[PDB]
Amino acid sequence: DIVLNPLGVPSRMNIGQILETHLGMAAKGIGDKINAMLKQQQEVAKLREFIQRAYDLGADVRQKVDLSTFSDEEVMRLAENLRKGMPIATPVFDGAKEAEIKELLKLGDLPTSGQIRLYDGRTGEQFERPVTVGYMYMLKLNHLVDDKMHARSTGSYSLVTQQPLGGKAQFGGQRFGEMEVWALEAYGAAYTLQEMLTVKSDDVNGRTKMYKNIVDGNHQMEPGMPESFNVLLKEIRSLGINIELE
Amino acid sequence: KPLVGTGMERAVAVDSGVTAVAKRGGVVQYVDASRIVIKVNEDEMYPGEAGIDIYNLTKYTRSNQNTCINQMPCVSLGEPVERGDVLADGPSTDLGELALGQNMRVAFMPWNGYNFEDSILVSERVVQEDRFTTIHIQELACVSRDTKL
Amino acid sequence: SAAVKEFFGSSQLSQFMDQNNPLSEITHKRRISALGPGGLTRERAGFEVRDVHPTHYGRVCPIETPEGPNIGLINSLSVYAQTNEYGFLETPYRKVTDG
Amino acid sequence: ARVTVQDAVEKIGNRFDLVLVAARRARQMQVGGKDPLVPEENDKTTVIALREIEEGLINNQILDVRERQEQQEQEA
Amino acid sequence: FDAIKIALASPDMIRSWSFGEVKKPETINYRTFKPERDGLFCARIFGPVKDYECLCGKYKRLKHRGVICEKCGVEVTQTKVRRERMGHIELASPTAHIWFLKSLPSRIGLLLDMPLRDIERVLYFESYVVIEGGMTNLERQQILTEEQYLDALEEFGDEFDAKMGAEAIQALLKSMDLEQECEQLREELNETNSETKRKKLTKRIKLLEAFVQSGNKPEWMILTVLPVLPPDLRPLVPLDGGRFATSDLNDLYRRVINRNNRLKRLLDLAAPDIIVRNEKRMLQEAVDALLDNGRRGRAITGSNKRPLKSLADMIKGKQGRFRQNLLGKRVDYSGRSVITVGPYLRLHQCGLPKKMALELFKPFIYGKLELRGLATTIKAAKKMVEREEAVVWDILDEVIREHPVLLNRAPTLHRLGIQAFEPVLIEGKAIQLHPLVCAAYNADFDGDQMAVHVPLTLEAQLEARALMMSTNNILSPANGEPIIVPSQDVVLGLYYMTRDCVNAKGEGMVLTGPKEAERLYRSGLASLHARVKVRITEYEKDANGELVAKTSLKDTTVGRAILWMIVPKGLPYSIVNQALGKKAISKMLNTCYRILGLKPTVIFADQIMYTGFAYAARSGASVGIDDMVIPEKKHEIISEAEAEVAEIQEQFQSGLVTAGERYNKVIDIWAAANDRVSKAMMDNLQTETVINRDGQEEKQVSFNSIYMMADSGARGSAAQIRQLAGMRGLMAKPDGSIIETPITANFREGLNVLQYFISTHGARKGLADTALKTANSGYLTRRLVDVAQDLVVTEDDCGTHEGIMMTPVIEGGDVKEPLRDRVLGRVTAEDVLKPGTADILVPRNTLLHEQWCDLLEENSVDAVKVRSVVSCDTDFGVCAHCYGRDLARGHIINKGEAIGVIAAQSIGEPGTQLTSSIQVKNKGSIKLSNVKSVVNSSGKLVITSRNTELKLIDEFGRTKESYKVPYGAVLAKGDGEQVAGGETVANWDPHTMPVITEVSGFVRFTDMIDGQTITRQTDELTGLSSLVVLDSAERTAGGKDLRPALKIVDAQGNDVLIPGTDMPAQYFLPGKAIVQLEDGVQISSGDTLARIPQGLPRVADLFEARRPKEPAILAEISGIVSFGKETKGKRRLVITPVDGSDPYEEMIPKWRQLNVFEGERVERGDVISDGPEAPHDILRLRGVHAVTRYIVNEVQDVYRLQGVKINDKHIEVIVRQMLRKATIVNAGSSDFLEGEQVEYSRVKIANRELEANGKVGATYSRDLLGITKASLATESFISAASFQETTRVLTEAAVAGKRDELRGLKENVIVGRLIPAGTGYAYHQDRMRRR
DNA sequence: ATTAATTTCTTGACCTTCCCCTTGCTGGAAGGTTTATAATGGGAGCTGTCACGGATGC
DNA sequence: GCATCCGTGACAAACCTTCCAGCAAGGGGAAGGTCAAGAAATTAAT
Ligand SMILES: [Mg+2]
Ligand SMILES: [Zn+2]
Ligand SMILES: [Zn+2]
Repeated sequence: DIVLNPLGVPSRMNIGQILETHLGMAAKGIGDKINAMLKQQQEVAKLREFIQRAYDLGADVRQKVDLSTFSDEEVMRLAENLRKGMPIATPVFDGAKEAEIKELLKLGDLPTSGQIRLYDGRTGEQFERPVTVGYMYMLKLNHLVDDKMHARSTGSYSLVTQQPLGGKAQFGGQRFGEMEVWALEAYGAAYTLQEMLTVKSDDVNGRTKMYKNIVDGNHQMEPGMPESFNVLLKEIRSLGINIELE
Repeated sequence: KPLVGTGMERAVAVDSGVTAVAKRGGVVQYVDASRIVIKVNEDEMYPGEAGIDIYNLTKYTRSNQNTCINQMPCVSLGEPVERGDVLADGPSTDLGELALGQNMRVAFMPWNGYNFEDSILVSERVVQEDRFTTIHIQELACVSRDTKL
Repeated sequence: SAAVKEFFGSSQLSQFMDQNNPLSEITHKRRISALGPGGLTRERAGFEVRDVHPTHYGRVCPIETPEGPNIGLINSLSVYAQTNEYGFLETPYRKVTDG
Repeated sequence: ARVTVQDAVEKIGNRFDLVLVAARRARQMQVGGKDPLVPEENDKTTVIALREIEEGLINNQILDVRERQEQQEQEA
Repeated sequence: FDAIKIALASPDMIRSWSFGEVKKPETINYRTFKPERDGLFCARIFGPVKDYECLCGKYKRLKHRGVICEKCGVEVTQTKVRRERMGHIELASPTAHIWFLKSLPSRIGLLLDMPLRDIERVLYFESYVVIEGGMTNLERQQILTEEQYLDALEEFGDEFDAKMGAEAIQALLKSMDLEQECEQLREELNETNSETKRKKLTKRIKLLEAFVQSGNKPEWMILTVLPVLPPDLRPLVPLDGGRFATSDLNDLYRRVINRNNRLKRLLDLAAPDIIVRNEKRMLQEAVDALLDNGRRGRAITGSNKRPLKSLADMIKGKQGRFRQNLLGKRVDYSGRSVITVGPYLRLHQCGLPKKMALELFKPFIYGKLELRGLATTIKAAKKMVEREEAVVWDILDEVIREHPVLLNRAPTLHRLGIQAFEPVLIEGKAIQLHPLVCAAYNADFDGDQMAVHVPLTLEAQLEARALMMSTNNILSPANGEPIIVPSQDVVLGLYYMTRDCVNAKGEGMVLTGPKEAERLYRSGLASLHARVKVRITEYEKDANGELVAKTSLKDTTVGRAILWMIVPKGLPYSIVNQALGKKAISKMLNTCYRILGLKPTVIFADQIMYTGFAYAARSGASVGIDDMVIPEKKHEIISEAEAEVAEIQEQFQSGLVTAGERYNKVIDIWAAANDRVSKAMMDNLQTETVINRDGQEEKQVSFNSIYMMADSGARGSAAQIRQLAGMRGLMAKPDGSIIETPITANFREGLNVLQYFISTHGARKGLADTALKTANSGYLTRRLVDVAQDLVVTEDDCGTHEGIMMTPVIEGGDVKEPLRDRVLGRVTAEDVLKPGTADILVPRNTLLHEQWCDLLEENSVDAVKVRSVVSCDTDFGVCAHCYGRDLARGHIINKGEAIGVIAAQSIGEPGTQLTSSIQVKNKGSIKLSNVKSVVNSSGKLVITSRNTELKLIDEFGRTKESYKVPYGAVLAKGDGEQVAGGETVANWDPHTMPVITEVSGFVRFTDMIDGQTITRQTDELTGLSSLVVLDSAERTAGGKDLRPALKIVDAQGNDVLIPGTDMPAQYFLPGKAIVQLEDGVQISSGDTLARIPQGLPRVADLFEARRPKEPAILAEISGIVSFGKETKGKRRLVITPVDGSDPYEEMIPKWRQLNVFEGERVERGDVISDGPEAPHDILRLRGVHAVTRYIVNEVQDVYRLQGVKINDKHIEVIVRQMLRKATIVNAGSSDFLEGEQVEYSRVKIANRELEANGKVGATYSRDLLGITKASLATESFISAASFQETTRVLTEAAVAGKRDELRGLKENVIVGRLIPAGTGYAYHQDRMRRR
């Protein structure tokens, strides 16, 4: 279901996700064994020995639970809930070493190397290397694409400096910051920067003329006096400083 | 169900408060989709009460991050639930265990450069089986203010 | 009421609790920030409040902290550390009697 | 000239005057009503002006005498 | 218009600006949303609310355009008049402008020679001043108290005239003088002879000559009438919640006009003096809180308990109008979206969502729908968009092709953090980014919110397609290496493709070429690893672009031939036959761009990414637990380390060493154990027991899943693998030390809860480093981008005929970088030649590209003459043939390329990743510099000089090895002897600096008294002692009157000299001079007498060049350097040359290590104090060609030490802009001791000392200002008013009348016109000529 | 190269709102003025902001 | 000529005046909007 990048492992030093993947493959192998022994409906008493064998493989397990004290219906519901994988706990610093994970792989009919020789889907040929495959238990985030994709095209301007706004609930485009201005000027792009600060966002009599020019097909650069540079001009004129143009 | 756990999953749901917590333990009498009625046993029975603790489960309300909160009932009908256990899992829990997401087959391998700089390449079954689909409850208050005109 | 409604909802300590997961709720309730009045700010802090001490073993966890500007100002509480009668953090321990 | 403009910048000499005369040719192509010297094959006027640049048919003085001929035709 | 002129505001100028005056504090009505008559938002003063709609509703709908309604004075026009209408509050009393009152500097006291304490005494109504008096006691600018005012009233009466407050200082500024005070100050500046007075009177007279030359008046500096901000700019708008949205500046203006109305009510009501003086004081405080709220007092609060925004808080920092609304602004057609992977696209192609391209390209969609006839009007096409018709997707696919769009990461790291892309139409709601350029973005797929900006017109569309498309630049602007190189996943796939085996199941089959190679790989009968012979057709353009065909058999593998199928004709196979690491693929892309050019390189990179994706799909490179193998001898290393630390603990308990030596020993043995376990895991990782074709056992390069990411350098260096598989080396304590107990276990074995805590100590320290110092590097980029804001390539080549002598750094250790990549792209100044004085093969002005760098690499070059930008003679930029090569294009740099912002983005690139027994290591001949050597009586050669630098030149003729040797060393080899590596050639004790004498004669103790100057103390160590002296802090004043000195002369009473000079043989006696020799013995030349003992904030401090923690002063003129007054701790220093500045003195704070003695011979510009050097004296004595060389040898080596290479020109043009303002030394052209720019100094030399007459005085002295200082010293003011201290530099621009010509590049960014850089440079060539 | 029945143009002759106004109050909104025992040194951060230059005082 | 103190960067309560809109129960003036008469401009007899 998921094709994850193995390139981010040695730089970010997160080798524990590989241990989690091998333990998840072992737990899923135990779950497929339980699902294979459940869909045949052969017996129940073999599951009471098999899942009990699957519950004691380490040096000393913190809970020495036994399935012999349970009922038939409780073990049947436990196996039915174990059909959708196997719930397996591991402490944050008292977790399982790779020997017990290899024993979990041996008990779930899986090789000791952890990487299973996989077959490709696009070309069908099997790889020369065995592929580490298993369960990571990944989560859906709050930064979804319908909360991240947000564009803006001539709607709900401001009143102070005649500026487009920001945010998706406010329907405003992303800020073209000053570092992007220095990089665009480092390219030497003059006509894009004359649009990005004068006629796309600044001049209210300029962006309307640009819109009317693009609608009638004339893609000609028509600059003018910016409607937020004169904001600074009238601000420093009200401050008590004389300034004018040539 | 969370496959790989830590042991903290059996207590975070009961300690969070968003789940149906067992204030008094007993036998399940009647479970609806919006409420759970558990019949309190005689050892935890009070003479000043009725021996019935109905848990009015919160339905699909809005959170502070535009997502859903739904206290889904997870217990079956006619089974004993003791004190301090779970009756209804919350929005991201499953049978008193913290169900943060979903578990599926993951392969640490490159496939056509799609997992280039730690990116995810999904199959069709994450949405064909509706595994990663998500309810999102937003709010849009159409406000009718009174101007001069 | 103006004071107890300005603190509840408009202070730097009061914020929107993400109710998406129970884990987010219990890590935002066990969240030890250092903003607002009395504490530091995200722009006026150094490496001393962000880098952890050996006395942070069990009381203030070095992991759950945001990756933004205030990377060490908004810390978090561990599972076994509770508050004291005075207000300091305590870690529970088992007593050893000569081995 | 969709993927490579290096032949254009080596036959012209630099980037800025090249893109200035290319934008002048495209402005004369968009609303000026001039016919393109390059076949279109479902393309916009910008890459058509760039293909006219990299074919050696459009330059600075070439566009100067091209607009001067049209000005002398209009003012006659 | 083409220029911006600034001046001071006259009250008549405000009266002409007004067109309506405000007298009442009403803003609007509270029931109706209409302002009434004469208010802060009124229709008569400023204008109507809606477009052509009056106040009462009588004249509207274009019927009355220029008439004035007599009911309320409203002029019925558009809303655009509400952004340009001024104020003119009728102030009853004049007030103080706090921008010209409480600034740093204040600019009202330096006009008057009055301290700021007295300014606070007079402007606050506490103390009086008198403008003129009948007697000399009450002179001008005298500060009188109220009791002194009463005494002057009862003493003088009507003779004097002394008011209080802003009106008194207003009349004082108005009626002082205009030019007579300027002439008197000009003659009294050079009449007196001092230094502390000539550093402020020259600034006063420059301020006054700016006042007279700009046509400004000091009456216009003070504020007599306050104009308000336009009311649309401070909009009281009803928000959609019920309440109103106002500005706090409206509240400050309401308070100012309320205090003005209270003053007007106090004038006619016959108020006493206390209340009207408190009213004028409160009006001063109110206008102070309105202008700059954080200067005069406490910041004024509001209803929400917050400091309100003043007129200075509206322009200040990132929250000001400049960096939030003027420079970095929000823009339309900008779509915030995350990054996804499009691997099926070309290098110039990106992905685009159909919804985001549908809403984003709406004017293009409407224009293409109207021009095709598929839509009638605009809103019908809008309803076709809102209902998602089938044909609008086809018209969006038609309009989206041949239409580039700009992808942009926020925030960008360098210039390649934003570039254009030709988008395709896919599904989803995100942008599919091409994977090759994500390294140029440094934006890994972490959900980064990328903005996508649409160029609208054909000028910006062709600017996007032909200049800033990703197909236009395969190199980085920081270095010559490609940062658009194949990144981690595709380089892992390519490394799996180029790998070889020993088993190699496709053995013996000879492959016909690339075709059969890919055939037998894709058929499955042969693997990707097979050491066979392949007939490969290869081509090389040995002639002028003519490729030749040849095919032969090479020992290679199958996957190298499958890559050769994607490799074009012009590459050789010498770059394809190796292991092909990330640096090897960088060299492959560099050689491809040098040989084939940009035309096959982009298609080669696209095919390389396609083949790397297709063969990383079939690779199966999967890290596992058994792949990350544990070394077998790992537990015995930890056991031996435990035994070693137990031995160290037992040696600490049983007393032999201290705790610090215990910590040093445990750190040393843990580093040794870490190196041992690192070599153990490297031997277990790089070797793998594999079977040969027959039955054998042979090791090779391993097929481990992490050695592909370790050896090739895909993602992670060797330290990450050594800490992953082996134990962790060392962590970081928060106090700066290292934990004495390192992590014994590794990541696969698991980390203990204690060990994870010791790891997360250094991890959280590094994460706090990444959180703080990378933002500090971002503000350093903000700093460095605003000092080089005028460097555009104007001309092609100037006649400067002067450059730099370039050399690599061999400082301390071996060589780090060669000269080929150092002078890569640079332009030569002179006709450089071979090390032999013959066969000059390099012309005057040429670049260093292919057929030029290898032509010097085949020779034994060590130092060449390179033309720089620090010697370029033209102003407002440099030339094309003086800078070199544009780094992202690879040819002659075009006229218009702004070099300074390229350098700012290049220095800002690695800001997110920064966070004795001299033994030679090579063979060569011993060579020295500034030689003073002599042979002693042991067979060696001692050094009796300070500036000797040991360098090694082999038989080829290159400087492979060099050192820095202090004074008092012994050389084991002679000058010109072929030596071998490993042996020590320089022998001197590193703990002490000796006083070795070259005078071969007798010993005589002269000019010393035992008890007063020196003492008598025999050394109890060896028994060899004499009449020695202690430190200077313990001696009495006998050494302060008579100078102690050792005159080593003959014992028969006569005196000897130094061999070579005429100075008598007398060495001086400093502190800690405990001599170890007696009198009467015949010492030889070279005998020892005594024993005298001895990084990003550093990058920011070296760029600022202000002062280090310990300044290292240098010697000025070559000659005799002695002491002045004797050592009262920190007394003095004197320099007496033979043909130089004799009475010039100096100052030494710390007398720790004196390199030269008090009275010996120095060279001009020689080091005196040891430590970090302050570049002010280095520029004051050495030229710019030495300071620029020192900076590009120091900070470039600092950047190289982190592991990133930068071209040295980017840390050169910033240094060139760091000395933009120089200090003139003689009067005649501009001033005597002003700080003038290099353009104003160059325009004075070319006007007077070129063709008019002789030298009227034009010599100057360059000064490296700070980066915060050089941004406030620009001749243009509107770019200087955006960096920092906009109040201070805006007041300096207002009082001087700095008319901006808008010559710089950011000066046209702020005004909103075309920049004079890039494509706008050819527009400015016609703009500045037609003016 | 003509003119007699249709088909438009033009002109009185009528048809609505807009706004001010009708006598007689009735209410609402904006602005200015007293009230008369005794009332006399008011009030509020926030620092747990760190590291530069520029001007002040020995 | 040197140590030492502030800006500034930090991804109440009545009292009295004028001014203006509402509901009676509508009429009239100013300014702009639609219907039946005679005059221009076309065609079928010579
Ligand atoms: Mg990121
Ligand atoms: Zn009006
Ligand atoms: Zn030049």
